[PDB]
Amino acid sequence: MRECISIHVGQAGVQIGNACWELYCLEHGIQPDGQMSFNTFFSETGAGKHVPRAVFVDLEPTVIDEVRTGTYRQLFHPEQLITGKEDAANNYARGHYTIGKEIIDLVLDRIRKLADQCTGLQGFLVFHSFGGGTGSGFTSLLMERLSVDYGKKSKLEFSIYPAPQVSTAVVEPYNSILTTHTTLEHSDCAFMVDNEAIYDICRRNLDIERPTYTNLNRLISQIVSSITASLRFDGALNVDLTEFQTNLVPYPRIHFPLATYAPVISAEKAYHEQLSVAEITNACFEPANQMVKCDPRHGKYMACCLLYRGDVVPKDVNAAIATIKTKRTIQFVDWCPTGFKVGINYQPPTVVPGGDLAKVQRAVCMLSNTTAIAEAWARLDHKFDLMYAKRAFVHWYVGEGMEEGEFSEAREDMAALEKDYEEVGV
Amino acid sequence: ADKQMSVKEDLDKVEPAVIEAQNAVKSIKKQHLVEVRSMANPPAAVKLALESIALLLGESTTDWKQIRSIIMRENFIPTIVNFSAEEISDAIREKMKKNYMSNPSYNYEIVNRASLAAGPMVKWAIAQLNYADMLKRVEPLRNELQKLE
Amino acid sequence: MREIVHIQAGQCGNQIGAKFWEVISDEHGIDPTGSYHGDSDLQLERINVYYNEAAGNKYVPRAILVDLEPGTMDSVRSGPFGQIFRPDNFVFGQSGAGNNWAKGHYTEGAELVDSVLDVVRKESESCDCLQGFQLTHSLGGGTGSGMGTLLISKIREEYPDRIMNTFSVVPSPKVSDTVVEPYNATLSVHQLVENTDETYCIDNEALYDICFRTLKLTTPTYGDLNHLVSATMSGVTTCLRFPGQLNADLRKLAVNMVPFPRLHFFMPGFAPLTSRGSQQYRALTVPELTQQMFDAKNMMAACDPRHGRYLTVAAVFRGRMSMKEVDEQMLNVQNKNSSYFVEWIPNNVKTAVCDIPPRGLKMSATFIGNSTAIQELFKRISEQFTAMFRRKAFLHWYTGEGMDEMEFTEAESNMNDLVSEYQQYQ
Ligand SMILES: CC(=O)O[C@H]1C(=O)[C@@]2(C)[C@H]([C@H](OC(=O)c3ccccc3)[C@]3(O)C[C@H](OC(=O)[C@H](O)[C@@H](NC(=O)c4ccccc4)c4ccccc4)C(C)=C1C3(C)C)[C@]1(OC(C)=O)CO[C@@H]1C[C@@H]2O
Ligand SMILES: Nc1nc2c(ncn2[C@@H]2O[C@H](COP(=O)(O)OP(=O)(O)OP(=O)(O)O)[C@@H](O)[C@H]2O)c(=O)[nH]1
Ligand SMILES: Nc1nc2c(ncn2[C@@H]2O[C@H](COP(=O)(O)OP(=O)(O)O)[C@@H](O)[C@H]2O)c(=O)[nH]1
Ligand SMILES: [Mg+2]
Repeated sequence: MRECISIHVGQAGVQIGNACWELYCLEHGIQPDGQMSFNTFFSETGAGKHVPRAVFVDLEPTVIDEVRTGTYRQLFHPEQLITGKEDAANNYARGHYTIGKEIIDLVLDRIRKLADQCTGLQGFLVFHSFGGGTGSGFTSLLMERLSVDYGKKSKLEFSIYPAPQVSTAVVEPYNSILTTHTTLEHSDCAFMVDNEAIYDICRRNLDIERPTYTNLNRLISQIVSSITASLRFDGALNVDLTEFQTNLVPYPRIHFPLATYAPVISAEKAYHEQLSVAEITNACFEPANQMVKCDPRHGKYMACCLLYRGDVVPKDVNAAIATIKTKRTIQFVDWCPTGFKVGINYQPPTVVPGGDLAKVQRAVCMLSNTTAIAEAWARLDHKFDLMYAKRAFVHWYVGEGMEEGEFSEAREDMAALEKDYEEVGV
Repeated sequence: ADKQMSVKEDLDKVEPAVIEAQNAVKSIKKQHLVEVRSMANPPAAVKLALESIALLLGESTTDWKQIRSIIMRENFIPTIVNFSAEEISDAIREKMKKNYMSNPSYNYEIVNRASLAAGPMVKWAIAQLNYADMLKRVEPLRNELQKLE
Repeated sequence: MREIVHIQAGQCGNQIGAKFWEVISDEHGIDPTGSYHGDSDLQLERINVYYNEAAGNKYVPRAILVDLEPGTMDSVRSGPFGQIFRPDNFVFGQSGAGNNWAKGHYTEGAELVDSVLDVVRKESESCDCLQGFQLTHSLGGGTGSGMGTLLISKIREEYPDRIMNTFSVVPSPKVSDTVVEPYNATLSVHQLVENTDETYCIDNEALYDICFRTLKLTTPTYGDLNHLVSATMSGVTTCLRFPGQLNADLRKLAVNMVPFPRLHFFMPGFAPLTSRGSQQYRALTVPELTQQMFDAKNMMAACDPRHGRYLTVAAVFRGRMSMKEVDEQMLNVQNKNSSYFVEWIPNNVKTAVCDIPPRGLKMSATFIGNSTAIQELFKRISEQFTAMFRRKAFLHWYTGEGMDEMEFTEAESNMNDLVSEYQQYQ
């Protein structure tokens, strides 16, 4: 079978992971115990127990220690959960050059073992953060190694991007840029979600006034379930990981699709609602519902994909799409007329006990590229330029096996990227 | 009297070199020194750049854990101020010439790329190992000031 | 992993340390006998950082106690929590430094250092993986300044890759306690600037302000002042010792807090700072805590923050809260005090959310600010010192111990260097 590999890197990655493996289990029908074709995300053990086909890495042992004591604990064989000595401490030069070039080799080992299991290894998913220390250098390093090993294999990147406003960490801007330098030339596709937009979605659509990391994460994870379920499940028009890459990368360089997972509807909002197929399409295209702090109207959707689930019938979808094409507001690129692929899967999303969402019969994760993400790039370039004018926090990185020139080249790359998007828009 | 000024030309032809080499002393930031003092696992380029000045003072140790001690000490700053290669031995300078004429780090491009923390000091180290050359410019003609003068 | 080696030097260091240990002990469920009687498994999850276990559930702080006199450290022993130390950890001589830097550094303390360093070396080797060294040592005394500084230097030579943090209690110009406080501070600072990664500067003045105004204790016991600083340090290190939604390593804090090699000095605060029975009026919320922290009355440093701008900020919260709330709350804050946040660095503030409250407050917070304003503290001491040096005053005590005028001049240069750099980044 088509079968996959998970790699959670950094605190964010693992925290996202904790949410993810809950979901999959609830869907495939696996208990936390591992007891009960899920081949893609669960590899069956000798008898009864199923083992997640995952890798869990962090330099900060704090995080994965929480994993080892949670109810989701016995689900994973502790072959997976790797530990490092000391945290990357929001240094890219510790994630890459120092603590990375130590524990990386152990991780490469676990990866290889897991790869051996897979008959048909489809590809990889890399939950990291552009803007944690771990996931900024280490992720890049890991990616590099995997590219050298496999090359042809599918690689995917659920990247917690810096929110232009919201604040976690002072050096956050430097990390992103170093990551981008290295990431973009490995990962064939990169779905990037910033937390602020997710928070917006939490407050407005679900009426939740206390958005915890947990809730914000469940939403992110439901984005990934839809992307998979085409692999994981039966149905007309089934999409593959390779299909996205092929669909949603108009030029081989630019591959940064945004993601929106509608409906995002609470226990109340279930009633006062009827949840039609075409309702949910409109919702997806909503400027507010984007899982980035980007307005899609400030450019042109280059090429879009929609992954309907549950009780979705094709024509209905096809009519909604007609409507969408009709609206001249929602700008498309001149040069490719039909900018959709539709995948319809008989499996509906199944929602986590004690969570945000209620049973939505129909749902859709729209993974849409736009030239409009060029706005979030520019912002970040600016933040970095401002701090690199003073050369602040320079000392930390340099003394950890880095180049000052690497900072300059990274910006150059960003300029090139921005230029490319401009070209495409024209 | 014609040769009396040719032996006095040597201090004049090294005058642009000496002045610029001692201008690399003045072009020293206090913050840039301690960046090296706060650096624990440096680029291999900046590591060699301090090995350049390590044996200039006369420390044969090459480990970074052990060489950061000379950098760490407070003796390190005033010694860079008053420093002259005129009094620096030829033999040790020869070691400074042999090792550092092979360096990628001696190329003013590698250091600058690595860091601007090591930038002006390699710019000093090129000037200061070329102050050794100024010593090797003046001294093979100083003998002319001892016998021919 | 990531264990910390505590140090207490001088009456002041020894006393804050005394109260500090008591405080951490309560937080981790350890009673006076070195036995664990706590109901929270999370306490013993990461007891490591701050304690060694021995036979029969024996517990023992990795703390070294230093005093050039026996008296203050013998009081320690008599104390209730004093008998938790392994008595081999009290290293003392019987000649008092008598508020002489030269006695501490050069003479009396040079005799007692080697023995102390041996105890240091015991501790480092007994670590699974040494993270850092916390030194609580006054700046203005004899045993804190000279002896403390000497201890820091040698320790840095021994373990240069590790964290050195010092909760250094500084002179208050308005309530001077000692004659040559200027001399002690100036000589100490010149060394400290170059020998530590981060130093939390706490003056008695500010503590009094807190006690008098807010806690409404118009009879401050040194106990009370100490209780304050103790909580500060606990908060700093909560992340290492307890699981969190976002976890800030000591290195993480340093990296996030420090624009340049030099300017590592900080002002800690704490909230909620309230009197008994002045809390029923309040209600514990993220906004409440932030407002308290960013108020001048809740600063444990000399400088008024508004006489300058915070270069960076790191608010390490505790207890169970919405990341979103904190994020959104501290965004408002950045905006309001536009004048008192430095431009260089966008995302000035750095939030870290430990998941553990401090055993009796439903929520709590700990501030760490790096303000240009703290230049004023250095100015005050520089001025005080300079005038007395003009008359070559008290000189004979120091010249007697081998120290020289040029040294003092160089110490003045250090002070001048520190204040100019802050001015530049105003
Ligand atoms: C019901 C209730 O709210 O009780 C509080 C309380 O009333 C107040 C006044 C407490 C009280 O604090 C003080 O009296 C105090 C005096 C001087 C300096 C600092 C504190 C409290 O005494 C202090 C005490 O603190 C703790 O229990 C924490 O664990 C604290 N450690 C200790 O107090 C402690 C005492 C003896 C031995 C070992 C530990 C702590 C705080 C931060 C980090 C680590 C530990 C607490 C919650 C309270 C009382 C009892 C009234 C406050 O402080 C703390 C630390 O909670 C003062 O500011 C808060 C606001 C609280 O409302
Ligand atoms: N969605 C989500 N994002 C998180 C979470 N924790 C941190 N982040 C994001 O991750 C970045 C902060 O750094 P972390 O990811 O915590 O750092 P790390 O990768 O663990 O690196 P180190 O802490 O140095 O080990 C910011 O983008 C945070 O918003 C979480 O639980 N959920
Ligand atoms: N916060 C606090 N400060 C103290 C305490 N005891 C003394 N100090 C301060 O320490 C300073 C003098 O230094 P000290 O360390 O006593 O000198 P030593 O005894 O020779 O080390 C004075 O300014 C006191 O205010 C205490 O218990 N708490
Ligand atoms: Mg982490």
